[PDB]
Amino acid sequence: KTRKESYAIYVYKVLKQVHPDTGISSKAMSIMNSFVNDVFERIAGEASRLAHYNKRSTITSREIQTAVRLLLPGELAKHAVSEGTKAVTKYTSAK
Amino acid sequence: TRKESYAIYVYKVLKQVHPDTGISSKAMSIMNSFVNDVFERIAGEASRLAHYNKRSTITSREIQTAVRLLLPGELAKHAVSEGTKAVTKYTSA
Amino acid sequence: NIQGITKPAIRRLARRGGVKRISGLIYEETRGVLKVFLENVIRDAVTYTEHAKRKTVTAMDVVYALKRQGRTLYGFGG
Amino acid sequence: KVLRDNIQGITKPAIRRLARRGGVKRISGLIYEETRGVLKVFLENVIRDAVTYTEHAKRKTVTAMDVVYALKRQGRTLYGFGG
Amino acid sequence: TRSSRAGLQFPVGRVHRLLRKGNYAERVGAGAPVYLAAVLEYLTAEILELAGNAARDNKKTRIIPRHLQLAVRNDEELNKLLGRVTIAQGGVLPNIQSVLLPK
Amino acid sequence: AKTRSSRAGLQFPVGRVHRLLRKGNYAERVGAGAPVYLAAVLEYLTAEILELAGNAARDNKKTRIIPRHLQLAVRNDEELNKLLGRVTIAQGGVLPNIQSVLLPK
Amino acid sequence: HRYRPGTVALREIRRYQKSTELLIRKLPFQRLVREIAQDFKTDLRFQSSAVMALQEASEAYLVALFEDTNLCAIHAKRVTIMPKDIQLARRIRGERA
Amino acid sequence: PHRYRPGTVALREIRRYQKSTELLIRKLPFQRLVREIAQDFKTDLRFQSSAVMALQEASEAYLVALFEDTNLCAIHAKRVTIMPKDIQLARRIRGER
DNA sequence: GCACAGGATGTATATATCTGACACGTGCCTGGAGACTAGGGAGTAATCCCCTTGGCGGTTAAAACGCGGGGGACAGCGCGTACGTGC
DNA sequence: CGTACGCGCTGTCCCCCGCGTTTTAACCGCCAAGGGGATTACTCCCTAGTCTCCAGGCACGTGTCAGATATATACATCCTGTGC
Ligand SMILES: [Cl-]
Ligand SMILES: [Cl-]
Repeated sequence: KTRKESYAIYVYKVLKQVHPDTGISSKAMSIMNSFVNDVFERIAGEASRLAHYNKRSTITSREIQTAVRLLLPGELAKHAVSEGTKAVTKYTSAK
Repeated sequence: TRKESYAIYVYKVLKQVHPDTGISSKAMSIMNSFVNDVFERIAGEASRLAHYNKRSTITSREIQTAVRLLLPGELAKHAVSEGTKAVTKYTSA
Repeated sequence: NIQGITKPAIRRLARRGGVKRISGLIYEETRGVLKVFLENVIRDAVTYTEHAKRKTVTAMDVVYALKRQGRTLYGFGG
Repeated sequence: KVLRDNIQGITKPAIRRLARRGGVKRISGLIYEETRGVLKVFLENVIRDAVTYTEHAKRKTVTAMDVVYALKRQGRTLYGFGG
Repeated sequence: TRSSRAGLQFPVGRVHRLLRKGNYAERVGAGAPVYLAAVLEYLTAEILELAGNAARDNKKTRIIPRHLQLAVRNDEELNKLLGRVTIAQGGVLPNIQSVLLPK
Repeated sequence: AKTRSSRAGLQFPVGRVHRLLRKGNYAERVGAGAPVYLAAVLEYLTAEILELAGNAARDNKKTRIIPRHLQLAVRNDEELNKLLGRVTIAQGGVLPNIQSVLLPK
Repeated sequence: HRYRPGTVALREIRRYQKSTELLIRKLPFQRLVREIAQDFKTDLRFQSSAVMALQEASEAYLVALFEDTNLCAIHAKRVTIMPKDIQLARRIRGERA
Repeated sequence: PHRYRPGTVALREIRRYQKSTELLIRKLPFQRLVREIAQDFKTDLRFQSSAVMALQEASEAYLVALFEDTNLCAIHAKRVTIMPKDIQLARRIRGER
């Protein structure tokens, strides 16, 4: 019985991080999963062209970054770059 | 340095089609754009089709159905025929 | 078949649409409109099925079609 | 040297000329400012993006290509300048 | 993991796989699955935020598609982002044009 | 013949279309008929367009295709016009069309 | 008694914008879908989710459309939507020619 | 003396500008404008003269497309004169913001 | 009350001329051709079971249909003025 | 500077909305059957990768004619004038 993946459990964990005493329906869960994949493509895609445009073979956090700045509206971009630059530095801390 | 272009192939085809007729620098440029645009549009949508079907390779079956999504009717139909023709031609030779 | 899209159904959609008053000729117009819509979406959909070598049009073919057409839909396996 | 009020370069006879190629013949006086309004939101969009490409390419010069890529991005693809 | 090592809830592994396999480029940096998983995590938070709010406002403990729609269409910045997305079972915001109202 | 173009009896460089599809991250691997097919479809269209442009050039008594000629070509053809329904041609201009109600009686 | 022409209209608008349930009953719609697809390919099957997907996409679209239609009506100092509005809406959307 | 009636030169001018392709906004003003807006996003930027020319090509196209659809809105309203509100309806419907 | 010459208004058009861009020929190099291997994708065939279709009959809401009159569409008119034209 | 259009008013006629009752088929629940899609193991064709080999395609340079420019002239019409 095939082992189909999703983002479901992580959506949940983040839900708890923001609204601890709140739950979700399957129907809305699909929407959250759709949302994630759509956003993932759009950012990944932009990043991809960015590389090409600049005759370079690698999609780095930087490519991802500027992708985000083209894909997102002023404020939402702003925070996104934060969380982005943060988790990266915090990652490069640990090893 | 080398700036590649479809400038020769476009000339060739123009001469085949309107032999007493030349193209301006800008016109060429435009043409040159059009080829590249339709290239990506096709190539991209083929790429999605490979992906959607858990498939590692873009074969002319992809490039074909890509074409059937991208182009409008008469354009699509002719282009398809035109295409699968040169493949057939290509296999044999 | 098409006329299966009932006047009252079309009326409800226009209500959710914010519309107060509806001309008679609208209903039929709506139908051509809806038809064109499905056609294009189902044409693209089927093309995906034809290419997937299946006799069963999936949700994902639909979903891929709507994307193609810039009418992305969430909740059927984005 | 400092740059100020340049949108008023978009003179009224030009905003006119465009409207004519646009098939309009009768132009209300409150149109000319709305057009500048619009042209601005328009240029602010293409250049925000053009620039983001220029910044990514780590450059101080904005190229025909950064522009063209931006337009493509905004679904206003343009032929004639590379790409 | 690496979700840990970056304080993320979102699968930093999963993401690195998907970038490599989804044909975006020849090679794929170490920071990017992290940068992106984060941005993905960030944005799913903002939605879950305002939807939950909306479910409180609409007096329910569980979020249904509507609560997402309300959260989205009412947010000026999110609505743009999902400017071309129809959300299943979203409905519409209530909006009735003036001149349609009684006198 | 050596040129894969000739094997396919095509004007377009099938070697180029082949390199591009690989240096382009569309998939791991590329078939060998896909370049051919694509290189041909590219040709059909440049031909299909150049045809109508030349005619446009002709009516305007001209030896040389300038973008107005491409523009006239494109927006006069229902179908080409839709393929390029979101596209701008530098120096195109627009189609002469004046609305009824603006014409004197 | 009798409610003044247009007052249940306003009341209905309120009711439908508050709800998210689908407004075309499934089976006529479903039959319309199969008909249209048959014209593209014979002996075909649909996933029930594939039909819902279409249904959602279509309604959502039509509602959006009435919204924009309705604005054109209003632009013409009118209060009744008419086919000439839809044509203008779609024209400007760049759907229709 | 002599005096063309109102609307007579408009129709003429339309036909003039619909035959040609040459840019309608003046070249220099245009550039000053673009350099401004860009400065206010990042200082110390230069431009390929062709890159300005691109943005202008793209600009006029848009506005002419715009006026086209504005014009339709004027006509929708049994009017012949275009008005900010017309433009405004076109942009709402185009789904611009 | 209207229409057609009177006139000068702009566009059309004919001309030659002066220019610079295209179109070509030459030669130099890089990207494709050629030939070979080794490896894994995909195609094919062989089994499975899940999902789709189908057909049937009960209440039950929804579709239908008509009736009657109200208010909105639309057409006519007139006023006031803004926007086109010209210098 | 004034003309002809935006719009505000009116006035009529009918096309929609409301509402009560009469007519259809949407829906739900229940079971039944086989199509097709999903999963698995196998072999072989096809494509990536690699090397050596050379003309297709590029830049570079140069010669000329299509087209832009300048100015003269023929063709079209629109509105103002004058008279019956
Ligand atoms: Cl990285
Ligand atoms: Cl192939």
